[PDB]
Amino acid sequence: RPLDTVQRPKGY
Repeated sequence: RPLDTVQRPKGY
């Protein structure tokens, strides 16, 4: 999963 930071990054 490269899109780990598009749907839910380390700011939610």
